[PDB]
Amino acid sequence: DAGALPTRYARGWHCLGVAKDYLEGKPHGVEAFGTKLVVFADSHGDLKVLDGYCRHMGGDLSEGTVKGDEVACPFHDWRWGGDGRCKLVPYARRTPRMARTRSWTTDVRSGLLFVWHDHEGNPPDPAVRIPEIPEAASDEWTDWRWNRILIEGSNCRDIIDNVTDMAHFFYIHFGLPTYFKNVFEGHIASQYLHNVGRPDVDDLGTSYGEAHLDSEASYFGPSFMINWLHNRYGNYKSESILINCHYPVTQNSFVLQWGVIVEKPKGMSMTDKLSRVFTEGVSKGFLQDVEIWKHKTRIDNPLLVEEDGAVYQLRRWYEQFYVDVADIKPEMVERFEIEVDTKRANEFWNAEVEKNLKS
Amino acid sequence: DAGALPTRYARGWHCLGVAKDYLEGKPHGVEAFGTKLVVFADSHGDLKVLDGYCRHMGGDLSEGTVKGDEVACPFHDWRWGGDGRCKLVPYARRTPRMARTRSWTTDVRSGLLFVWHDHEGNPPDPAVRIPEIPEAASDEWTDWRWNRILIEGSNCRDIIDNVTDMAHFFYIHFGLPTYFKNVFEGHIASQYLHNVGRPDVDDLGTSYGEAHLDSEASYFGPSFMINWLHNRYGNYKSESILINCHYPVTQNSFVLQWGVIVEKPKGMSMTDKLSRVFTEGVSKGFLQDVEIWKHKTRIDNPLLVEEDGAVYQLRRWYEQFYVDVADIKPEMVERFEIEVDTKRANEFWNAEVEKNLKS
Amino acid sequence: DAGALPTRYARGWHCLGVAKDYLEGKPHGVEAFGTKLVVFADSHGDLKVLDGYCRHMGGDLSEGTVKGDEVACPFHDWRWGGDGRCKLVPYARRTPRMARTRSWTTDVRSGLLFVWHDHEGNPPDPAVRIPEIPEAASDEWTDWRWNRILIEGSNCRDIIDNVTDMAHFFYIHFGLPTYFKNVFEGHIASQYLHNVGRPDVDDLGTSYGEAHLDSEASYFGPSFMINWLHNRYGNYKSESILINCHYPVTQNSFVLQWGVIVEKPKGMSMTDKLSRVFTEGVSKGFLQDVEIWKHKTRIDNPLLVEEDGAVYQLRRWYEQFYVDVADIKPEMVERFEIEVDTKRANEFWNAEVEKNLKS
Ligand code: FES
Ligand code: FES
Ligand code: FES
Ligand SMILES: [Fe+2]
Ligand SMILES: [Fe+2]
Ligand SMILES: [Fe+2]
Ligand code: NA
Ligand code: NA
Ligand code: NA
Repeated sequence: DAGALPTRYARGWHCLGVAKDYLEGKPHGVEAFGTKLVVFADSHGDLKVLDGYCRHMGGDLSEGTVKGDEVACPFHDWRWGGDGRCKLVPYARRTPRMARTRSWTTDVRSGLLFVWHDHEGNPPDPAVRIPEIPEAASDEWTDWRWNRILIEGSNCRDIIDNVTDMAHFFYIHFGLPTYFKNVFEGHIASQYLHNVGRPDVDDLGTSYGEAHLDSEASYFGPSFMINWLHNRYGNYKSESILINCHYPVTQNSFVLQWGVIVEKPKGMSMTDKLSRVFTEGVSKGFLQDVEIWKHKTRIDNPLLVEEDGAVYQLRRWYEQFYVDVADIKPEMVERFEIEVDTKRANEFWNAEVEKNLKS
Repeated sequence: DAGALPTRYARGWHCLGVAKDYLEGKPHGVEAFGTKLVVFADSHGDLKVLDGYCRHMGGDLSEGTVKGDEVACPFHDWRWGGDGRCKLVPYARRTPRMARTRSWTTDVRSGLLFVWHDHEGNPPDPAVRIPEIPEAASDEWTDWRWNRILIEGSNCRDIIDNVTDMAHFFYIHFGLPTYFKNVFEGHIASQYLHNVGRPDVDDLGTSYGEAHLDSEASYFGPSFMINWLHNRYGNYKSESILINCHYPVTQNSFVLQWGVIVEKPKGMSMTDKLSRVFTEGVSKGFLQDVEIWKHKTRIDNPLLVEEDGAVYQLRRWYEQFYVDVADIKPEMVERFEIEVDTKRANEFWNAEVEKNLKS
Repeated sequence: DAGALPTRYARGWHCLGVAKDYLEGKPHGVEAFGTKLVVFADSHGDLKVLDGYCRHMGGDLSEGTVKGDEVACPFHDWRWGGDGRCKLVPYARRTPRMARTRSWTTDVRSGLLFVWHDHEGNPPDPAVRIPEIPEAASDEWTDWRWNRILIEGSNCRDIIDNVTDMAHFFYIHFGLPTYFKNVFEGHIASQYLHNVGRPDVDDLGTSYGEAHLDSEASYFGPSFMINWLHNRYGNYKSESILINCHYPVTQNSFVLQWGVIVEKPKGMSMTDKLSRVFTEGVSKGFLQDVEIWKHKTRIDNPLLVEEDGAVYQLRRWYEQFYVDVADIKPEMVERFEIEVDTKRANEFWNAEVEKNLKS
């Protein structure tokens, strides 16, 4: 190899997408966690998730209908509540007593739908709830532009390695990482970055390329990352938020999603034109990661240099989600920090940048 | 789960389709029973089935030719009789002596081709021969309109559960089952039905919907069902026969077939126009089952109500085909009958029908 | 069955195609031997092969670039020499010391690229080097017209059985084998053939069909065959060379390739017109084998007649490549010859040829 497959899917919150796309006003089928899931909303507009296959004789609940607070199976119309309780068998003398299917705990946060997953079958620790993003509810920000792809032939765990790599900021995103720090603690892993645009990549000048980016990116649990993007072109500031999230479909396939909201420029003219530019731009930055992730294997026992930083400590952090809560080791979870020195690399890269535009 | 896969394919007769489609005058390839099969007719027009792969060096006999009473392998022209005997190697000094491949016992019944399958390798019990349908040879009836699909991702055993379910007649076929009885005995499982058209499903009236259907449906062995359809619209009677049959390709894929013949209306004008309407109509009734079967799992340990009827007894009946003939249990095979009470359901359903057209 | 899958890929030289197609001047991805391979040339134009996945964090080297004598990984630009040595990590203070990936020994012979494979991980025995074909470097011959297909659902070992079969020359290639001899010795298996065109296959005459073909075909190791084709139409001689070669992708899939060069006719008129006819013609002869190979299984325990010749001795020869060099048995490798008597078959076939054109 590199790498024996996980035997479970990770314990945590997984984002299924934009909440308003699961509300129309039918059930939705999602394949996830090696099964099929049914997603549907209440008569109160509250979102529920169940095993997708009817416990009676196997009808696909996602092919059925919402009737009041229950999804009705397409086959014989039995009625399943968001808590999994069989509420009614319409034509029967006696609805089964205290029957239920598996229900999944759900959370709507920042206009996004999350489901909880735990192999051990325990409910969500309140301590690991996904944070609200205030700007998702601001009329001063755009609303989620959201994308999703299916990646086959790898495990979702392959993509989290990005948290820890300073050097790809140059080769993949075409900037110069001038500051690089990782923090792991509890259920959160973070990356803090200062990045400068490269002069040799067509937005130079001189005196007219020169974006500076300050980035904080955090994983809140195993699968969901918020990235706060503050960049500048001199004195022109722009603010954005990129969501990088995934959920496993299989141990060899997963859905990768990304969303972007931007602080609307005031403005102007509508000003939608310029927000599309800001959005498509963060989107293209994400898509440069996808190109790599799409054509790469995971390396279980990597050849590492000092500049790799905290690769092992990050993999140790991520293990916590795959062990029973009772088996979590201090060192998975205790505060770890590392600043990666980017000064030699930056002098090498500036030399290569210089070398390139001397032509 | 629901359900550990069978380790054998069922012992019995399996229909391969309309006999006249296997007669033209070449061999035919069929994948079935986890292998490849070759089908071909005699110089007497008698139909034979063999393992499809030549015992010499593996040529695909279905890619070859019929020469007299033998199929000639495309590779080196060896000649295989319908009983599996190597009859000739044309260029050789000495044809192998008492060499053979596996041959499959065949039956042409009602213009349909059947092959026999038994894991134990024993020949067909005469007691289980598939019955003749006289109307398949009547010029007073239409001839087989026949359809076939490949279902991937399930086992063929999933579809036989339909024999025992009264309630889908309402939700799936949009009628009201007014009488419902099952009989299992020997190698045959039967369903007897009286069904009334629903007023809320656009053929009402009042006084102008109102079909009454009397249905007898029997499985003759594991895979082949004849359904006798007698319905009325007042005094206008119509007669039809639906064949529901399948054969396994793999333990996770099978071919589902259906054929319909109708009693031709006298007539009239040709009268082909009206026979097409009668045929397409039974066909669409079958296709409503297919929609369910296409998007459903089998439930091995189902949540059952009283109205489910004889679900366990039917699964016990079907087991007989998967055990060695010597291991068949009395209770698989002894006469079992159940009438399912449809009176409460029918009052519930009439209320819902009433509720619907009050709008 | 027929046949338990090999547990290794064969020890020997495998042809990857025309060397000039791997030189342009980027790396190439090839799937082979159950992995992914990267192919690239030097700054000296010398061709190298490595494991395709970067040992750092798994980037696909075939998606990267050639920089001097090394392929640069697309992910972080590490630099890998044709011998597998990590030569530089560009941005790092310290390149890893004495780090390497797996490199594959390479050979350019007759304008074709070969890679060496050995489960035991030993280098190429000089004794088994693939011979030069002088005519591949002659301006009196055409240059490689080359074709490649992917065969899924079989093992590459299935096709080598052709070496030993006289009778397919009639049924598959439509000629009459008048002389047939096999020689196995060491790492080489050979077929010597005299073939006459069939009168009943539209190039008769009389006095105007009547090609005579003298053929020598040799496997040099497990996967690569040169076939020298000398045929005549009376006094008009033509010379060609067909390469039949393959490499395994998986134990159930492989790439089959074929190339043809012809002695250019002098000439004439350009004379390219006639060389295309000669080439397309050998190509179509090869393609008649492919039709069989595409629709056939391997038979592990075949029903054989005397006319089958040395089927077992050929399979025993081929075993050598699948055992450890230390475990090769005398009888795999010692000189074996057999002439197959084609006289009775030829009288049978002439009778059938006669029978056919009497119509
Ligand atoms: S299968 Fe769901 S109601 Fe019967
Ligand atoms: S493979 Fe069937 S005749 Fe040789
Ligand atoms: S993955 Fe190849 S250089 Fe890092
Ligand atoms: Fe990135
Ligand atoms: Fe039905
Ligand atoms: Fe051949
Ligand atoms: Na790093
Ligand atoms: Na029922
Ligand atoms: Na032979």
